[PDB]
Amino acid sequence: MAIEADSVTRMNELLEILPAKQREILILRVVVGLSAEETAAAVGSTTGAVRVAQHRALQRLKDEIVAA
Amino acid sequence: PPLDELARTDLLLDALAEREEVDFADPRDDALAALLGQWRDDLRWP
Repeated sequence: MAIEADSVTRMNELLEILPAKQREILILRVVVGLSAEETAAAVGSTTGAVRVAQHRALQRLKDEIVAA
Repeated sequence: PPLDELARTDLLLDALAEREEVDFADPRDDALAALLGQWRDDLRWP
């Protein structure tokens, strides 16, 4: 008898797939609630770079959901 | 144009971050946003 995984165990599962900088960016943007620029400053890249990485992360995430 | 892709993700993440509930056309979007919100909550939750 198996326990349905919680949001974090699940999301965590899906995060391991992401490159570490993309994962770091989603966390800052969503969990801390940093903006694109603030995230850029905290991570050392530019704002454009964050906007691309966070987008790629989101898509990657959408994909991985499909399989399963 | 691809440039609107970026703007749109940025806006989605900005809404997620402010805990704003958004209604998506594609239910899979809805599902993912929901999943992220719950995760956002748990991880903020000390």
